[PDB]
Amino acid sequence: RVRKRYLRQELRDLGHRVQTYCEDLEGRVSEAEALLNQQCE
Amino acid sequence: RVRKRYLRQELRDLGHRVQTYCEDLEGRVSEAEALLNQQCEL
Amino acid sequence: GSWLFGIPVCLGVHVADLLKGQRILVARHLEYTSRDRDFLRIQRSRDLN
Amino acid sequence: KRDEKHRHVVNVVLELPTEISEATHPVLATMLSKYTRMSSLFNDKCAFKLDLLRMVAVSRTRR
Amino acid sequence: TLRTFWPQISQYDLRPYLTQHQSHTHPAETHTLHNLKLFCYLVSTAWHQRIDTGTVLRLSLQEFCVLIAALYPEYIYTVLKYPVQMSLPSLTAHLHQDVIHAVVNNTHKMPPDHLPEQVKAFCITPTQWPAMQLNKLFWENKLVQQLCQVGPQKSTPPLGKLWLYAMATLVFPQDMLQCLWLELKPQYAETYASVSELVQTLFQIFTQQCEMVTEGYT
Amino acid sequence: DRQPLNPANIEARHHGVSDVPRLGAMDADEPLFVDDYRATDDEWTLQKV
Amino acid sequence: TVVRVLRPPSTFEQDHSRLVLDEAFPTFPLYDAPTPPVPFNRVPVNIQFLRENPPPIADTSRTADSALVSTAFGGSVFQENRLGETPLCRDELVAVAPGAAST
Amino acid sequence: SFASPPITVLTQNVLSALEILRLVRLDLRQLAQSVQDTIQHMRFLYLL
Repeated sequence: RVRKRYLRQELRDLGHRVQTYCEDLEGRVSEAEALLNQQCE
Repeated sequence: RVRKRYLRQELRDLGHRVQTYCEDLEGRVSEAEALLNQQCEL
Repeated sequence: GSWLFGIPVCLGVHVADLLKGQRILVARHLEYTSRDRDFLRIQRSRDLN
Repeated sequence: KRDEKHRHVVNVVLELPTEISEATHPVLATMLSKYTRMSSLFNDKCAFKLDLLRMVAVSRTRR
Repeated sequence: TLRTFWPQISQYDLRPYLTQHQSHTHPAETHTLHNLKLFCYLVSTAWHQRIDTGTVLRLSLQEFCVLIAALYPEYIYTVLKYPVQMSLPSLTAHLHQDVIHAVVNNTHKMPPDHLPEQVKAFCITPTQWPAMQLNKLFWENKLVQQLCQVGPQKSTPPLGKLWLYAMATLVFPQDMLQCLWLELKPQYAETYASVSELVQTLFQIFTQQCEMVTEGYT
Repeated sequence: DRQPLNPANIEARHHGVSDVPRLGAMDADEPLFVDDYRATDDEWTLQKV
Repeated sequence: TVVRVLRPPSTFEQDHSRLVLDEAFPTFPLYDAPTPPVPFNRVPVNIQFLRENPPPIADTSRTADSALVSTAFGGSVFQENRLGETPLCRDELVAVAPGAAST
Repeated sequence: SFASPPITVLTQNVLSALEILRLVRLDLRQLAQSVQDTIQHMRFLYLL
């Protein structure tokens, strides 16, 4: 039971970390490409 | 045993889908950089 | 406004600000004056009736 | 934070002597970038030690 | 476009094109950057050949490049159509440095003494030229404001701006007005057709603003 | 182990890269690790003999 | 959209400005009876010109269509109309010169 | 002296976009490698 529990936290951690990487890359791309037209001054 | 086998199969199945999608993003960003720095034919 | 009131005006297109803004670059876009035969023609062609 | 996990992976799992640190090994730091990813396998420390050993070997070849 | 995108174009290399003699296969789309870099290279070699012979003004490559492009639009077409060997004498002879000095120092004079034919651009010193309020003669004057003050509510801004539009549309010939609407249409009126339909739409929205309600009396 | 190996179970051994989970699971039974290499039939005969 | 309005001042002092092109980017060295100068009597009216092939080192219809002679450009465009045809309507008093006008 | 806000909107340089896209590309490659390594690690550790 302990090993299956550990597997389930590892799977949840993988999901959370891939979501975090997706969000970080999305934010970085959106911020960097927004400067191309210079929306901010 | 049977649960482990099916989990193995389906997880290995999703790994290559992740690979295909990340390579699609690879190609899209490469095309974007190409069209930005130096316009190509067509 | 220039035609209706019969006053000249020169229209300019701003190109860019150069030399930290010491000079303003404007190309020759459009000029109005009694010199312009078009200007006199449009002044005479008005229907004030 | 990150300090506690790296202290674990250095002094409990890998068990480097104190005279070896991050500034002494670039490959060790670039590998700790990876080793902190997995929270399991922290009982078969011999595997991590051998992995670092072979990583140094592959890093030092002239080819 | 050249002023905005200059840093990218400035790094383009033209050595293989000029140094090699026989024609080499080149992409069809790559003409733009290559042609612009060639034109500005010819501009730079045009300026540098005539400096053999108060304030000293320092001009960077891009600023003088776009300036001389604006002065004569024939540079681009002449360069593209004719080779460099025959282009160099033409640019050497036509680079009237005194005209360049007059243009870069043109002020206090409008319209400039020189005709539109020979030159296409000039320059203005912002400090020397004061700014008026020409609206006070066109639509901010008292009489037109009083004539256009009549409106449904106090929140309506003065309608002299629309009043001059209505007078111009109704009086002047349609050919002139359609010529301008094709020439100098505003951004909001880009989708619109002409001046008369602009008046139509503005009158329609003015009628839409005011609505009627009937009530009975005892 | 208890059943004949499917092709998916035979994983590739590539050196240089860390490949730590393989080093962790060396005691394991089911997965069989191979070089990205195969012995030709003549070398097969020579080794056999 | 109008951004500024200016007036020419009555004061003047001759600038006598000496413009210098700061050679921040020196160009490539030039490598190999003077030829007649190429006339500057053609201005493009489109953008298709830049997509054409590079000039070979050392069509007239193309010149007629895209480029235009500066002589017809510099002159005034608006033209009047006479009374030969049956008396003309309001919009025919003033007309554009067909040669100068372009779509 | 100016009252209206100048230098409102113009296109910036392309080099910054190019380098940020190179970093995004490297991060994508790292993400692919890391997810593959993690799933393979889970397979070898728990799925045996």
